[PDB]
Amino acid sequence: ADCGLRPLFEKKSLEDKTERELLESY
Amino acid sequence: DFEEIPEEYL
Amino acid sequence: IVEGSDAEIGMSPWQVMLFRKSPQELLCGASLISDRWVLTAAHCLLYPPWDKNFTENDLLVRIGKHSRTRYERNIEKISMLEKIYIHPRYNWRENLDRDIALMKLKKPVAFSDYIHPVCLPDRETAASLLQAGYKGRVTGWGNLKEGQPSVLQVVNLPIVERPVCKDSTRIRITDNMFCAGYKPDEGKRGDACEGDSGGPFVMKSPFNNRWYQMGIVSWGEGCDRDGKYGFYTHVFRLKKWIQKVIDQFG
Ligand SMILES: CN[C@H](Cc1ccccc1)C(=O)N1CCC[C@H]1C(=O)NC[C@H]1CC[C@H](N)CC1
Repeated sequence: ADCGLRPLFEKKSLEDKTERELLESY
Repeated sequence: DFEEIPEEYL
Repeated sequence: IVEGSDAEIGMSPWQVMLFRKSPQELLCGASLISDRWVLTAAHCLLYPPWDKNFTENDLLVRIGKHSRTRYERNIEKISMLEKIYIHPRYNWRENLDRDIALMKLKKPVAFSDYIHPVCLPDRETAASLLQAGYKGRVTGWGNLKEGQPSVLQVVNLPIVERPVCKDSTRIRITDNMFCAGYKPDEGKRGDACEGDSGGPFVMKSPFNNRWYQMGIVSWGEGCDRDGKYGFYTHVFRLKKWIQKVIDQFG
């Protein structure tokens, strides 16, 4: 149901410092 | 160097 | 983790530390996939060559942690195990094929800002994301070199072509394994190292914004050696056993 959505990041629309590196490779 | 955990959990 | 950096607070709320009671020490990483279930590598619990065979009373699960050694009062939650399930076909005699184990917690952990389960991939998610060149993320409190860090470390690593994985080792690779790491000529580096065993290799789906656990830190030869790669348990390929165990046991 709510898996994989982080309280301090996705739920607040905040990105961590390197997850864009991940998405840029997809 | 681990800190002592609360005895209860042991 | 070799050549990673300090994690941000709440960045991997599924990271679990497997902690030995006596002597009190970090055994392995692990991941929280529901309020009652933890996933790790089977070699974290059973590996007869080195006489390792831990049962439920030997261990504690510590969830919500950031600091490796401190008891994070009011943040972390410690749990005892009810039952350990190792894949009946885990191959500790040869190449650690099917390196995977589930741990049933004694009581549900309550989620919080620092404690939250990762998703397990379905076929479509695995098919879209587990492609050569795509990066995933490994986290852990393990060795920084082939000292130990004060806080959780994190590194982003590219999945590698199965030919290249196969040509880097003499150990037999199976379809239940994938390898990841930078090539010796890519400039960037990084790897899991001792104490990171059992921890999560995760990827963020660009379709629905969720983090999925694609692998488990399983084996390698050394840490961050050139021309060598980290090998991970392929979680989707073993998902039918996972589902079978959770709905046959709670
Ligand atoms: C150190 N090398 C062995 C190689 C091996 C692989 C498969 C079967 C037998 C031997 C190993 O990885 N392991 C021997 C049994 C357990 C496992 C291990 O140590 N895994 C931990 C890894 C953490 C990350 C590090 N880069 C590599 C070792």
